[PDB]
Amino acid sequence: MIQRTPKIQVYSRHPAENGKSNFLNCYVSGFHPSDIEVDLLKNGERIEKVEHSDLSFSKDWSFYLLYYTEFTPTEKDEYACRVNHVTLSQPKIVKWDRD
Amino acid sequence: NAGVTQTPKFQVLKTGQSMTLQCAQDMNHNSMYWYRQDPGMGLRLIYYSASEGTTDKGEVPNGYNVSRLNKREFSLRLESAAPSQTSVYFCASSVWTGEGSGELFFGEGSRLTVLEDLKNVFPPEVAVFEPSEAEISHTQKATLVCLATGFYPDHVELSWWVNGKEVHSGVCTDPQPLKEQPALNDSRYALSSRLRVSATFWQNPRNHFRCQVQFYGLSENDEWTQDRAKPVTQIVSAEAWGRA
Amino acid sequence: GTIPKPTLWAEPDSVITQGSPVTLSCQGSLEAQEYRLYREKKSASWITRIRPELVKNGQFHIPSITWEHTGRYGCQYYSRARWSELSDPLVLVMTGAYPKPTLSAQPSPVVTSGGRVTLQCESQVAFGGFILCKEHPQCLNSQPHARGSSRAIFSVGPVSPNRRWSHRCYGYDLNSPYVWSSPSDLLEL
Amino acid sequence: MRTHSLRYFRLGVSDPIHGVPEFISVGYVDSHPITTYDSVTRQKEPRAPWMAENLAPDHWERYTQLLRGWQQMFKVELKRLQRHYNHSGSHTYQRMIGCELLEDGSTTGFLQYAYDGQDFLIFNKDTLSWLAVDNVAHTIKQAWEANQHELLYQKNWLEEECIAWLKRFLEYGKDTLQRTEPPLVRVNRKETFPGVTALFCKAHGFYPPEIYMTWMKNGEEQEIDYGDILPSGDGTYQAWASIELDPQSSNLYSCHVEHSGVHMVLQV
Amino acid sequence: GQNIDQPTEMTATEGAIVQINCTYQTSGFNGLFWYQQHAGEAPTFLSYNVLDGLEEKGRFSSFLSRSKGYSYLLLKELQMKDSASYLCAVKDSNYQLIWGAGTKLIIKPDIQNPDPAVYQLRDSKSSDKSVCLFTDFDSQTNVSQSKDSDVYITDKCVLDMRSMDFKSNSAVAWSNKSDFACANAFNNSIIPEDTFFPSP
Ligand SMILES: [Cl-]
Repeated sequence: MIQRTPKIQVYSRHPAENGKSNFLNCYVSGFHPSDIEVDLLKNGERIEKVEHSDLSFSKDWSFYLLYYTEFTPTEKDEYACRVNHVTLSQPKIVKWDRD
Repeated sequence: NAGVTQTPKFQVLKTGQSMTLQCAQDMNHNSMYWYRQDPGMGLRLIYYSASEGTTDKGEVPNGYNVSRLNKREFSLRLESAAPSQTSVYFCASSVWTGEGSGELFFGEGSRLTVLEDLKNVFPPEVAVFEPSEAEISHTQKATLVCLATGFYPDHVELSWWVNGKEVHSGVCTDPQPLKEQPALNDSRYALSSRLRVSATFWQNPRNHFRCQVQFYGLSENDEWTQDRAKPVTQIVSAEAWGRA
Repeated sequence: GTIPKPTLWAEPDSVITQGSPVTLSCQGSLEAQEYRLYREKKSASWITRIRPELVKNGQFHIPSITWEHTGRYGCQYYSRARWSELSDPLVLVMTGAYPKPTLSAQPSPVVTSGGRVTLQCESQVAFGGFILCKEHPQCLNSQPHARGSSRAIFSVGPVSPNRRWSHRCYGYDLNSPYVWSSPSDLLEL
Repeated sequence: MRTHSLRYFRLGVSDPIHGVPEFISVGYVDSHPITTYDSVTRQKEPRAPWMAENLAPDHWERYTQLLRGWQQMFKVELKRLQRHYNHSGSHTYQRMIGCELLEDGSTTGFLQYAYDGQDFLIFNKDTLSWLAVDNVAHTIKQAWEANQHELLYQKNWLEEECIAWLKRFLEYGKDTLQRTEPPLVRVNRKETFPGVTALFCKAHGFYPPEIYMTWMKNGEEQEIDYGDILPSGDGTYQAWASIELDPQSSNLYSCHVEHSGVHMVLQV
Repeated sequence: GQNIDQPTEMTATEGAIVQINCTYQTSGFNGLFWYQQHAGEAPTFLSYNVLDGLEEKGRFSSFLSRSKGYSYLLLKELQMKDSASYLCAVKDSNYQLIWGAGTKLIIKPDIQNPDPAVYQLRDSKSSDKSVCLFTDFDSQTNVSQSKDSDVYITDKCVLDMRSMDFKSNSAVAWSNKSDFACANAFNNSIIPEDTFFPSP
C-alpha cells in the first residue's frame, strides 16, 4: 500500500492583533489513510470548543481537514495544534508562529 | 439460471379480499421491481428495491405494499383489493439499479381481476366443428374450428391436441376474445381457434382431435353459495374423430 | 582573520532521537561576555525562553527535542565593543518521527571483493527523500520527489574485505528535512 | 466565466474502527461541498444552502435510494479486491468521477478508482478503455470492458450529463461560485538571519482560491519560497511567496500576483 | 412532463422492412432501451443506445440521435414471429425509466397462391349455433365486424402448416339465428370478386 504523512499548518484567519478577536486555524492535509486525530492546544491543554469541517478528498486520493476555533490572542498565550496519524510514531505538535 | 419466476400466473379476487404476489430470481441480482401493465399506457412502477436492504415507492404505490424479504425475493401485497387494481403485474430484476446500461429481466406476469361480486365468473363452453366437404373437395385441406364461449374473466389458454400430443402447426387462435354483449361492462367472452390438416389426415377415422381450453377461475377455498357449479380453475374440452 | 570565530557544537550529538536531550554550546574567547543563538530561515521561540544566566557561557539546553528545535543554527559572541562573526552552521536533526524503513541489497547481501552493490530503502510511508549512512558518519541523500516515494536505490562503492560495511537508512518529509524517521535495521555486507 | 468542475467521491473502508463509517460519498462544485452521504446516516443530504433551496425532496429521496445500493456495490468490490490480493484487515477503496467546464467552453471528464491510496483503474472515455495498474487490476479491466454498453453510458454521462449538472448547480449558487473577491496584497520585509533580509509578499481575503504569486528580479524570475493557498475559514483564502535578498545586489525585485484574470505587480 | 411517443400500431408484410420510430423529451438522458413483448408474455430486452449512431445485431438495428431526441428500431427480413409489441424506454437524469405505450407490430403473410372461399362447418350437436369459415384470401383483404349485434365475427388469423410450407389467412363468423347463412355473413367486409362459395 501507500501512506502519506499529514501536512499540518497553523495560522490565524486575520492578521493577529493582541486583544482583537480572531480565529485559529489548523489545516491538516495530504494524509492517507483517512483515520486521524486533531486537537487545538492553549498552553498545552486541549481546547474543547473546537469545531472542524467534514472529511474532504483530493484528486491524488489524499484527505484534508480544517480544525478551527475562536480565540483572542495575547502575548502570554501559546497556541498549537496536535495531530496523530498512523504515519507518526508519536503525536505531532505544530506551535502557532504568530509572526 | 431460471430467470425470474412470479406467482400466481392468474388470480381473481373479490373487492374486499387481500392477496400477495411472489417473485424471486436466481441470477443474483440486487434490484427488484414491480410494474403493472395497462392498455394504452406504458409500464408504471409500483415499488422497487434498489438493494437488499432498502425499498421505495414508485410512480403508483397507492394500495400496494412490498417487502424485500432477502436479496433473492421481492413480494407485492394488497391488503384491500380494488377494481382499479385489475391489471397485469410484472416483476423485473436488474443487476444494479445505479448502472445505466443495465437491462431488466421480467417474470411471466400475473393477471389480476378484481370484481365486486364473484357471480360474474363463468367457465367456458367448448365445441368443435368438423371441416366442410366443400373445403376438402376444393382445397384438399381440412380446417377444424373450435369455439370457447361464455366465459368470464379473460383467463383462458386454448391448446390443440391430435392423437394425445399437443400440436402447434396449422393452428391459429385469436389474440384476444370477443365480448358477447359488447355494450355491457361485465360482458362474457368468446374465443375461436382453428386447426388445419390435410384431406387425407382428417379422412382417417384413426386420428383423434381434441380442442382444450384451460380456464382460470375461483379456488376450491372460495365461498360460492350459488345454484350453478363453482367456476374454479378447470379444463373444458371437446373432441372429434376422423371421418371418411 | 579578525575576531576569533566561535564554535557551535551539539552534545551528545547533532542527531538526536525524538524526546531525548541535547545541548547547543557556543564557545567564544575567555573574554566572551554574552552570546546569541539563531536558527536559519525561521526564528526559534525557545532561544528567548532560555535563562540569561545560562546564556552566559553560551549554553542552550533542550530537555526533550521536538520538531520545533530542528534546523541550522549559528551563533556569535560579544567581546571588546564588537559582535563576532557567525560560527560555522550547526545542523540539529531529530530522528524517530516515523516508523523505520527497511534496508536491503537488491542483487544479494554478499558482495564480491572489489565489486559494488545496490541497496534498497523501502517504506510504507511515502517520503520526500531517503538518506543512507555508513557506520563520524557521512550520509548521502537521494533524489527528492515532491510526490513522495516508497523506495530509493543507492550504489555502494567497492567494498573492502579488510573493513566492514554497515549501513542504515532514514526517510524524511520535504517540509521537515531535518526530521527523520526511526533508523532502519543495520544491514551488513 | 472561468473554469468550473463537478466531482463525486466515494470512500470505502473495510473493518473500520468504531466511529468511522464504512462508506462515505461527497459531491463538490469547485471547492465547495454540495452533497454528502455515509453508511451511518444512510441518507443523502445537501452540504450547501443553495443546494437545499433549489433541489426538491424528490432529488434527495431518489439519490438516498441510489447511494444505498452504491454503498452495497462498493462493499463487494472492496471485498473482491482483498480476496484477489489475499489481504486481511482494513483497506481503503476510493472512486472519483467528475467533469470540468473550461473557460473557453471546452469540457473534460474523468473517472478513476483507487485501492489503498494508489491509482488502481483510470477510465479513458476517448479510447473507451480502462488503464490497469497491475495484474489484478487488469482482471477487473477485462470484466468491465466486456460490458461495452457500460463504457458508452459512462462516456455519455461524463461528456453530457455531468456538464448538464455542473451548469445547473452553478446557477443555483452563482452568488457564491461565480463571485470574485480580489486579494489584499502587501509586501513586507524582515531580517530572519544576521546579514539576511527576506521579502514577503502576502495576499489574503481572495476568492476563488486559485492564485499564483511569483517574485521577479528585473525582468527575469535564485529559488522562491512559496506558501500554500490556505482556507481562512470565512470563505476566502490566503497565500504568500518569499525570497532571500542579496544585500550587495543593486537589483530591484517585484511581486507579481495574478487572480481571476487580473495581473498585479508590486515593485520594491 | 417527461414524454415518449411511439406509433400506436404498425403493419407490414413478411420479408419486408419495418421502422418503428421513438421520440422522447426527458429530463436528462442516460440511454434508450428497446424491448420486445409478445402477446400475453414478458417483455424481453432488445437493444440499448446512449451515443449517436446505429447499432445492428442480426436482423435488428437501433439508431439514436440525442440532438433530435429520436430513435428507431429497424427490423429487416420480416418474419411472422416478429409480430409483437415493441416497447421504447428512456432513462432520465435520475436513472428513472420512462416507458412508451408500445407499438403493436403486425406482420401480414405473403399469400403466394390465394384461393378465397367461404365454407360452412358441421356442428357436433353440442351447440345450437353453426359457424362459417372465410379463409385462403391474401393479406389485402380486411375483415370487418357485422352490423348485426347477435352475429359474431373474429379478426383474420394466419396459420402455418410448416411441413407443407403453407400459410393461410382465415376468419370465423358464427351466430345462433336461423336466418344466418354464409352467403350473408361477411357482407360488411369487402370480399374479393372470385370468392368461392358452396354449391348446396
Ligand atoms: Cl387426447
